[PDB]
Amino acid sequence: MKKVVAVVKLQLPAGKATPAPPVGPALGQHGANIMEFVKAFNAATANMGDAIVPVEITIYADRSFTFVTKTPPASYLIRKAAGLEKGAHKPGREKVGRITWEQVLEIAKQKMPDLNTTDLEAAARMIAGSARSMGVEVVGAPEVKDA
Repeated sequence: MKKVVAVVKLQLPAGKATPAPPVGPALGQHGANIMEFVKAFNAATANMGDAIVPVEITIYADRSFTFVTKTPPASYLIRKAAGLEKGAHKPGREKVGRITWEQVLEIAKQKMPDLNTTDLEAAARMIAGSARSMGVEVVGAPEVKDA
């Protein structure tokens, strides 16, 4: 049958896989493999860049289970433009804070995996009002054009 009778919900920081996870004693009754369940996290979550990535190990009826790591927020990429978080290889010399409409697009592009948008400007329209919540000044977005 294999049915999603239930699923585990937990949250942990990237790169913190330990032998004593929050589901350790709650997974031994399924896989019975701790190390084999941790090594799959230290190389999954850690592979991001300082951020929380909660996993949802789906527990089927009594056959097998699933697992997936949720990627970080778009903000993690916004810091690239200005230069707040760890970053390198920039167009400027050595300054951080405030960017242009070119930077926002530099990220929106790769951020078009599921986004139902083809135009970079059509997918950045939302990215321009995102970082604004953190504390950045959007510039380079004049009176757009729509038909």
